[PDB]
Amino acid sequence: LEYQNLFTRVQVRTVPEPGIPIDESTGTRYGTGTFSYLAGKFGDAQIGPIYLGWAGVLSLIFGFIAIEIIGLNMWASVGWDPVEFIRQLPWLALEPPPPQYGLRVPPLNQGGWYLMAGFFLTVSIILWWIRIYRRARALQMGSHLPWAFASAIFLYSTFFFQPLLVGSWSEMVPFGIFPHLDWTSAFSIRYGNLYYNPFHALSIAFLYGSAVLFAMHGATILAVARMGGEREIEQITDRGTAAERSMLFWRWCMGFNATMESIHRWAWWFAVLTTFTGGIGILLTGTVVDNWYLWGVKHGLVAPYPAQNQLTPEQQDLLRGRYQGTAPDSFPSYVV
Amino acid sequence: MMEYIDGAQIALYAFWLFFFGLIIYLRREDKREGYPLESPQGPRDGWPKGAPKKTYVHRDHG
Amino acid sequence: MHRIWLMYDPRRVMVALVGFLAVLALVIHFVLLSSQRYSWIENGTLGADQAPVGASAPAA
Amino acid sequence: MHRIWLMYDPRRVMVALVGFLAVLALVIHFVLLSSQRYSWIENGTLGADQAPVGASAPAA
Amino acid sequence: MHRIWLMYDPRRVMVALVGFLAVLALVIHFVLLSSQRYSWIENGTLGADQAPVGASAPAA
Amino acid sequence: MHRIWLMYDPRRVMVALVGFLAVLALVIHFVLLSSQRYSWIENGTLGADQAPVGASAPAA
Amino acid sequence: MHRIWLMYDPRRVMVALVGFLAVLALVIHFVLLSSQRYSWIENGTLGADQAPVGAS
Amino acid sequence: MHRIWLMYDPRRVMVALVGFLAVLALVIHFVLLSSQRYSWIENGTLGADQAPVGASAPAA
Amino acid sequence: MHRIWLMYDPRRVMVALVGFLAVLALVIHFVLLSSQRYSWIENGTLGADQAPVGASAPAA
Amino acid sequence: GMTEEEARRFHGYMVTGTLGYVVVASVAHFLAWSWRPWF
Amino acid sequence: GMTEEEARRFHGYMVTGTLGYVVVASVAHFLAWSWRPWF
Amino acid sequence: GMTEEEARRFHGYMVTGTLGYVVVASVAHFLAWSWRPWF
Amino acid sequence: GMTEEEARRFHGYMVTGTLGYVVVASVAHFLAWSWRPWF
Amino acid sequence: GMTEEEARRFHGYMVTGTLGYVVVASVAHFLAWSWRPWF
Amino acid sequence: GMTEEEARRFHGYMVTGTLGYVVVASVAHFLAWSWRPWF
Amino acid sequence: AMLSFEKKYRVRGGTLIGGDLFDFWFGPFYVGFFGVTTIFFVTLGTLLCVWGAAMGPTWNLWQINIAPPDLKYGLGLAPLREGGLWQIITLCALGAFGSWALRQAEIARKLGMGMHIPWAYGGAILAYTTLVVIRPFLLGAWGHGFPYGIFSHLDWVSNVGYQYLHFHYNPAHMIAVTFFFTNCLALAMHGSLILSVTNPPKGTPTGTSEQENVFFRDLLGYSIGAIGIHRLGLFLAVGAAVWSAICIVISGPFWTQGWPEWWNWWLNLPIWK
Amino acid sequence: PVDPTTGQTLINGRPVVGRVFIMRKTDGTVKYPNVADVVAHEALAPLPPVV
Ligand SMILES: CCCCCCCCCCCCCC(=O)OC[C@H](COP(=O)(O)OCC(O)COP(=O)(O)OC[C@@H](COC(=O)CCCCCCCCCCCCC)OC(=O)CCCCCCCCCCCCC)OC(=O)CCCCCCCCCCCCC
Ligand code: BCL
Ligand SMILES: CC[C@H]1c2cc3[nH]c4c(c3C)C(=O)[C@H](C(=O)OC)c4c3nc(cc4[nH]c(cc(n2)[C@@H]1C)c(C(C)=O)c4C)[C@@H](C)[C@@H]3CCC(=O)OC/C=C(\C)CCC[C@H](C)CCC[C@H](C)CCCC(C)C
Ligand SMILES: CC[C@H]1c2cc3[nH]c4c(c3C)C(=O)[C@H](C(=O)OC)c4c3nc(cc4[nH]c(cc(n2)[C@@H]1C)c(C(C)=O)c4C)[C@@H](C)[C@@H]3CCC(=O)OC/C=C(\C)CCC[C@H](C)CCC[C@H](C)CCCC(C)C
Ligand SMILES: *[C@H]1O[C@H](CO)[C@@H](O[C@@H]2O[C@@H](C)[C@H](O)[C@@H](O)[C@H]2O)[C@H](O)[C@@H]1O[C@H]1O[C@H](C(=O)O)[C@@H](O[C@H]2O[C@H](CO)[C@@H](O)[C@H](O)[C@H]2NC(C)=O)[C@H](OC(C)=O)[C@H]1OC(C)=O
Ligand SMILES: COC(C)(C)C/C=C/C(C)=C/C=C/C(C=O)=C/C=C/C(C)=C/C=C/C=C(C)/C=C/C=C(\C)CC/C=C(C)/C=C/C=C(\C)C(=O)O
Ligand SMILES: COC(C)(C)C/C=C/C(C)=C/C=C/C(C=O)=C/C=C/C(C)=C/C=C/C=C(C)/C=C/C=C(\C)CC/C=C(C)/C=C/C=C(\C)C(=O)O
Ligand SMILES: COC(C)(C)C/C=C/C(C)=C/C=C/C(C=O)=C/C=C/C(C)=C/C=C/C=C(C)/C=C/C=C(\C)CC/C=C(C)/C=C/C=C(\C)C(=O)O
Ligand SMILES: COC(C)(C)C/C=C/C(C)=C/C=C/C(C=O)=C/C=C/C(C)=C/C=C/C=C(C)/C=C/C=C(\C)CC/C=C(C)/C=C/C=C(\C)C(=O)O
Ligand SMILES: COC(C)(C)C/C=C/C(C)=C/C=C/C(C=O)=C/C=C/C(C)=C/C=C/C=C(C)/C=C/C=C(\C)CC/C=C(C)/C=C/C=C(\C)C(=O)O
Ligand SMILES: COC(C)(C)C/C=C/C(C)=C/C=C/C(C)=C/C=C/C(C)=C/C=C\C=C(C)\C=C\C=C(C)\C=C\C=C(C)\C=C\CC(C)(C)OC
Ligand SMILES: CCCCCCCCCCCCO[C@@H]1O[C@H](CO)[C@@H](O[C@H]2O[C@H](CO)[C@@H](O)[C@H](O)[C@H]2O)[C@H](O)[C@H]1O
Ligand SMILES: [Fe+3]
Repeated sequence: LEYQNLFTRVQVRTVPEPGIPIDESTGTRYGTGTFSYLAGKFGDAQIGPIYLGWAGVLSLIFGFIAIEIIGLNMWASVGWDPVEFIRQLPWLALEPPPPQYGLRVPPLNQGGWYLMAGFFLTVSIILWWIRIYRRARALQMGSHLPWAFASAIFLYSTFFFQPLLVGSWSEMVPFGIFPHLDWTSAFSIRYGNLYYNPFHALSIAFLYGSAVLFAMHGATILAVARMGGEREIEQITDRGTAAERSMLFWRWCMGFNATMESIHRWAWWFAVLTTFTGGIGILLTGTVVDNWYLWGVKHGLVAPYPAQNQLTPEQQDLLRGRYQGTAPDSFPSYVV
Repeated sequence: MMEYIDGAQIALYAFWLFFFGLIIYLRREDKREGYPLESPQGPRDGWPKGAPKKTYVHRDHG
Repeated sequence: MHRIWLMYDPRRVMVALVGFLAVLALVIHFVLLSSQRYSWIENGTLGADQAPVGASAPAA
Repeated sequence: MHRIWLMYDPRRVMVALVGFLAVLALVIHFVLLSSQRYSWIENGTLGADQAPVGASAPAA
Repeated sequence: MHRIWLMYDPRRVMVALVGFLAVLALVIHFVLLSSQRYSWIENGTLGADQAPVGASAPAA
Repeated sequence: MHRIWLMYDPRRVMVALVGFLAVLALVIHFVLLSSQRYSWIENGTLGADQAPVGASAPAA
Repeated sequence: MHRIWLMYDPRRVMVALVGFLAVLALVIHFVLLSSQRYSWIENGTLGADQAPVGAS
Repeated sequence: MHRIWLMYDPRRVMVALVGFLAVLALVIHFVLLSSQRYSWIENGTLGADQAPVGASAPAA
Repeated sequence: MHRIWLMYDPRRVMVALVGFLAVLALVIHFVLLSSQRYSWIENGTLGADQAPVGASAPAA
Repeated sequence: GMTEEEARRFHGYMVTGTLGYVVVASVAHFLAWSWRPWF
Repeated sequence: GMTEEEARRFHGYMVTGTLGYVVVASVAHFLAWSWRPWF
Repeated sequence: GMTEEEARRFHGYMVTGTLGYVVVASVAHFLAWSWRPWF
Repeated sequence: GMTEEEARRFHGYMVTGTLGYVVVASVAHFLAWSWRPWF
Repeated sequence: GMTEEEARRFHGYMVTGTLGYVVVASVAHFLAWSWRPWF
Repeated sequence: GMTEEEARRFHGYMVTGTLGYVVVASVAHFLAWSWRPWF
Repeated sequence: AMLSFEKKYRVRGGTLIGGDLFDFWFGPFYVGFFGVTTIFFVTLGTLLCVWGAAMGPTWNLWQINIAPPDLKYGLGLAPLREGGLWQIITLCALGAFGSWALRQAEIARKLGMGMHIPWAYGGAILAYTTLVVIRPFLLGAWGHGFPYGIFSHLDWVSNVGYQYLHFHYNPAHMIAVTFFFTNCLALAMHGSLILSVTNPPKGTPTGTSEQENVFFRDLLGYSIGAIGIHRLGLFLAVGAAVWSAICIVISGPFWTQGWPEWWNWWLNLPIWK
Repeated sequence: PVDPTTGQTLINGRPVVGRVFIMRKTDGTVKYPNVADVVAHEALAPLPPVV
């Protein structure tokens, strides 16, 4: 019943909408500001003009062609049927090359479009990084954001380098909603349960810690927003009672605290380390360790359970299978 | 030819040394406000000792 | 040489040094203890010619 | 060497030293207690000739 | 020797000491209680000649 | 020895004491109830000649 | 002996005490209720010589 | 006796009481309904000698 | 050349240099320790004629 | 808060409330016992 | 803050209530012991 | 804050409460021993 | 903080109590050793 | 901070405590050695 | 911050302590080599 | 010890239970009645975890495994060495987490803060309570809870997922994952922005809310604003835990088949059946 | 061994008052020593692919 600061009953509007302050060359602001009533009820109201420059324009051209290649291959895979393109959409994929090609260029239908879409997507992501970096400099800001984004790009690039290091493009992630989840599950199966990869475990701890911190910090700032705690830059340069009370809450709760500035460093590192430890864990997989559960047995991670079955010595020879080979390329008659 | 030592383990201790270094750095940053602590036995710094309080240059006029 | 201690505070360097030597010593001891040849807590009483040795080059 | 106590507050150094020694002692005891040869809570009453020894290099 | 209590508030040392001794004692009891030889709740009535002993090194 | 009550607030030493004893009592009862020899709720009516005794394997 | 109520306001003790005893009584009943010998909801009619004994 | 209602707000104690009794009544009915002997919605029409009973101790 | 110390603070450079050298040395040592040829803790005593060598044959 | 006479009259209802509740429960237990006794 | 005669008055009730509870609990154990002894 | 007089008074109850508790505990242990010795 | 006279007085209790605790523990090890020696 | 005479005084205890500790550890190692040598 | 004469006094302790440490470590390698040479 | 500004805040009052009785600090920590109950349950639960390690096969931290009972025990307490200990530790956990949230409410009331932090933590408690209370209750046996062990509980997560053949296809799980990933992205942007205006390149003036607002608006096309980003971060982080609770409670109690075949309703919409 | 006189277990030749059971850790679980030991309880390694 006490006002919760979750919703704003009274917005105000300025007849002019703010523009961009400085450094308009090699690129210019597109559009002009407008106000959204819904966005203005969640948060701030101005849907703005936007900046691209050279890097942003090129990023969109490369990224459009990548997405266009993905979609057209998906749509071709249901025979151009537009009803099936929508009905089956999350099952559709643009799929990596066949394994026996290794790193060679594959046929166009058999993964040649995949590598082309993957190349343009990668260039598009790098140009978008350059855009963000240039824009941070032009606004006279620190480069904290482009290095945060570089950590995500690092994990993304391991989905290129680990297939390269194991020596086959067939090991790459298919472009598709459910297909890339099929790949994600099968990758953990092939490499013997990724739960025992310790860099995967670290990445999870930082993924969970990022949710812990944004829950704690989000709730903390809303609990003092009645005192201007959300004006964080002002609280950092001119500590008010809102900053003092949020420091004391955590000190009295758990025995130590951050500051209004340094809480944002904790946030930054927990997010960044999620994808950085993740990338390392991928790059070790199939290159250094091929069965993570057995690595866990070696290093003492695996809890012992009582045996569910016991094999006789002849069953140990009978129940070994074969490694999976090639599919049969003929349709046998059994007539004789 | 080391049987027990392997690259995944080597990487993991490399990370632990960085991470414990990082926690120290963050706990130094966390003490730029409110420290040194008041105590009936005089000032206290905790550990690590905090980084000094920053002074912020305001935008000259606008 | 001594002017290094004007560029750096000896209070910081000495704690950095102690921390470095602590970590380095523990790394070398635990690497050795994990080896076969120098797992001295299990095999320290073996004489030098009885202690494990890694396998030679293959011979055929 | 007593002027090390003018570089560093002895009240802080002693807490750090007590902390260091406690952690180190517990580490070494737990290393030994994990071993075979020095699993003394189970095999402490064995004679020195009877205690486990880790395997030697095999003879040619 | 008593000037140690000018340096440290005895009111804080006694808290630290009681905390340390409490955890240490619980550690040692649970370690022993997890052992085979000193699992005294199940086996405490056995004579010392009857109590478990860990494996010897085999002679050859 | 009564100076303890000058160093520490008796209102909350006594809360700490009652808390500590309650935790300790519950731990010991749950430990004994986990055992075989002292699962009194199910085997409490057995005489000492019937009561379980733990031993190691006969090691023939 | 009465001076503990000058240290502890009795109205604030008695609410705490009731909670502790309510939980303790519930815990003890459930420990018994799912033991073999004292699962009285299902074997309460047996009589003392027929009731289970945890021998093994 | 009535000075209990001078110590505590009667309104609060009535809400506390009714909440406890409602939850307690629900728990006991669920425990009975979840049992074999008292699963009355399915077996309530059985006579007192045909309602389930939990097994006795063995004869030896 | 010394203008390098005017462009960059030597205090900042020295940390970067020592950091680079320490990492590079640790990388090279563990790469050699992971090899067969140079796994010196296990096989350092072998002597150069019987130290491992990587496979020759391009063919035949 | 409340006056000691107002406390006095409230207590009489709380007592007779508790008594009427116990009475119904006691009859309910005797009915349950007559249908399927538990000892 | 409570006066010493108020504390003394409460203490008499608090002792008597505790001991009455313990007496009732002892009778409950006597019935439980008679029905199914645990030693 | 309590005086050394009050501290001495309080300590007397604390000692006799401890002793009374230790006595009850020791009787409980001797009952437990005679029922089922642990050594 | 404390006077040096107060430091001397506390040190007397602290050393005495520490050694008393070590004496009780040394007897506990005498008994434990007699029952089941660990070397 | 300390005055240098206090630093001089404290060091003498610190050295003696370090010596006393190393001595006890030296006996502990020679007991351990004669029980079960590690070389 | 230090005067140059303080830096010079510190430097000689720091050098001596480093060389002292390296001397002790040299004996440790002499002992380790005598027990089990790594080449 | 106290922060240099702290002392004037250390007033009495704001408790929910106990009043002045426990209204004091111990070092940095506020105690209170729920502090006392916190320490009780934490201590009892932790020592019973150590007891679980002692009677199990190893002291190796990664391998300790205090497992729930067999399903045959249903909703009863099992024998303590057969999973009843896991049940007692679970009660301590519920008591400790509940005491922690109520102690947070007492601290917030003492500082004149809104109740946002206790309720945000309630999201995590809801997920834990779903895993060990609600879902096992709906399945009719406490043995459906996860074991207490650093890696053995990951074995439980693996096996529960494959009980539904392909757990990625669980629709609430897809939403929960999307919240977790979106939260981590949003946290990196919020951290970066505040740091980059407060720590600009050397010789640049300190930034402003306007610069932060302009840059953010080039990233997403719209201004979120200062309170908006903290609302978003709270919505994302707590929504992730709530959708996690949903995704696990529907798995078993409500859906029993493989998760891929749940999507059959989408394939059979009448416009394209 | 059991004493024929009294039906009573003898440990190291001397009697035990009680009902002797062999102590084991929870459910008889035993820590995995090695990868080799884990692999020794498994089937042999799979045969090579048919390509
Ligand atoms: C998994 C990936 C993600 C995992 C993510 C994990 C993130 C964890 C981040 C938080 C960890 C630090 C917590 C903290 O700072 O608490 C304050 C306390 C004291 O310093 P202060 O606050 O500045 O000053 C107050 C004090 O000086 C005087 O206060 P007062 O007189 O009122 O009270 C008495 C004293 C007594 O001191 C203590 O009791 C300290 C005991 C600390 C033990 C726990 C250390 C955990 C380290 C974890 C990092 C790592 C260790 C290896 O002060 C207090 O009572 C303070 C009570 C603080 C209670 C904090 C409890 C935190 C438990 C965290 C457990 C985390 C488990 C994961 O700090 C410390 O004692 C030292 C902590 C130093 C930072 C850790 C750096 C470790 C680097 C590696 C070892 C370095 C060796 C040289
Ligand atoms: C059966 C399934 C396996 C499994 C298999 C894997 C695999 C395989 C991987 C992970 C990875 C991760 N897993 Mg796992 N995982 C399992 C179980 C779990 C559980 C759980 C509760 O059980 C959790 C919480 C997690 C959690 C996590 C994360 C910590 C981690 C991903 C970090 C990240 O931010 O990625 C999300 C962030 C990114 C992908 C970065 C992307 C950034 C780029 C720049 C974005 C480009 C967008 C572009 C511009 C536009 C695209 C347009 C379209 C192409 C049309 N896993 C089990 C054991 N998991 C990853 C990892 O790091 O492993 C070590 C990984 O690769
Ligand atoms: C720290 C780790 C976390 C993280 C961080 C992170 N990601 C980031 C950032 C950061 C800090 C950015 O700054 C960056 C960003 O821009 O954020 C808004 C980004 C980003 N994170 C993204 C996604 C993303 N992040 C993810 C994850 C995470 N990101 C981690 C959890 C995931 C997951 C979980 O899978 C995804 C999918 C993007 C939204 C964004 C990078 C955008 C980008 O690179 O876009 C390149 C451009 C294209 C793909 C092309 C789009 C084309 C359109 C169809 C328009 C076509 C118009 C026209 C036809 C062509 C042009 C014509 C010309 C004539 C004009
Ligand atoms: C709801 C969104 C996310 C969230 C938010 C969140 N967590 C929070 C908060 C908030 C808002 C707090 O205010 C609170 C806090 O104070 O943080 C510092 C907290 C907190 N989140 C924590 C952890 C945590 N949060 C997690 C998750 C999440 N927290 C969600 C994703 C996880 C995960 C996913 O694994 C963990 C481990 C704590 C640091 C803290 C709550 C501290 C607390 O309750 O303290 C009292 C209890 C103890 C100190 C110990 C209790 C010990 C038990 C009695 C015995 C052990 C039993 C246990 C079940 C064993 C488990 C073994 C495992 C190996 C399985
Ligand atoms: C058609 O041919 C393909 C390709 O050989 C067969 O698939 C093989 O077997 C599968 C196990 C595997 O998945 C696949 O990679 C591939 O190895 C497929 O089963 C059909 O087989 C029949 O025809 C085979 C063929 O290739 O002609 C024939 O194989 C035999 O004959 C050829 C030619 O004379 C000879 O080169 C092969 O070595 C020989 N193989 C064997 C194993 O004897 C199959 O005959 C037999 C006995 O296998 C055909 O199979 C049947 C049942 O008719
Ligand atoms: C599975 O088996 C397990 C479960 C495990 C086994 C364990 C079981 C356990 C441990 C059980 C515990 C039971 C228990 C305690 O411990 C039980 C305690 C029960 C009690 C105390 C019940 C009290 C009931 C009282 C009632 C209904 C009152 C009714 C009427 C009222 C109030 C008056 C209405 C009129 C008003 C208000 C107006 C007055 C005038 C006014 C205001 C005016 O005039 O001003
Ligand atoms: C599975 O097996 C495991 C569980 C593991 C085995 C182990 C179990 C363990 C360890 C158990 C420990 C138990 C324990 C330990 O101490 C239990 C302790 C129990 C205790 C202390 C109970 C005390 C009860 C006290 C009562 C009921 C008092 C009532 C008072 C009343 C009614 C009057 C109040 C005053 C009034 C109304 C004033 C009116 C006048 C006024 C105001 C005026 O006149 O002004
Ligand atoms: C099985 O495995 C594991 C568990 C691992 C094995 C190991 C276990 C271990 C290590 C156990 C350690 C146990 C231990 C160690 O020390 C145990 C030590 C216990 C102790 C010290 C108990 C002391 C109890 C004292 C009591 C009850 C006193 C009560 C006082 C009362 C009632 C009086 C109240 C009235 C007053 C004051 C008067 C007010 C007047 C006023 C105000 C006035 O006049 O003003
Ligand atoms: C995998 O490897 C594995 C297996 C782990 C193996 C490898 C292990 C390794 C690498 C070990 C390294 C060990 C090491 C390295 O340096 C260890 C170094 C240890 C050291 C330095 C110990 C020093 C101890 C000193 C003590 C105890 C001093 C006590 C002093 C006292 C009591 C007096 C205090 C003062 C008083 C009372 C006076 C007050 C007066 C005042 C105030 C006044 O007058 O004002
Ligand atoms: C597994 O195998 C892998 C790991 C793979 C193999 C590879 C390993 C590698 C790469 C190793 C690299 C090692 C290395 C590289 O640099 C190692 C370098 C080590 C170094 C530099 C050691 C230096 C030690 C210096 C010491 C101890 C100094 C002590 C000084 C003292 C005591 C005096 C203090 C001052 C005082 C007392 C003055 C007070 C008075 C004052 C102030 C007054 O009076 O004012
Ligand atoms: C008409 O227009 C239409 C209607 C078709 C437009 C609509 C399009 C639609 C509907 C598109 C739908 C797209 C969807 C649903 C896409 C889903 C994508 C997902 C979920 C992808 C998930 C993961 C993908 C990953 C991780 C891919 C990673 C690939 C990498 C890193 C590839 C790198 C490749 C390189 C660098 C290639 C280099 C080229 C070589 C090797 C040859 O030379 C250097
Ligand atoms: C096995 C151990 C081998 C030796 C270990 C190393 C420590 C040796 C200490 C005893 C030998 C003398 O060591 C010597 O001490 C003197 C003071 O006493 C130090 O001298 C230091 O303080 C004096 C003033 O007091 C300054 O003038 C001098 O410039 C400064 O270095 C020397 O730097 C150190 O070299
Ligand atoms: Fe913020």
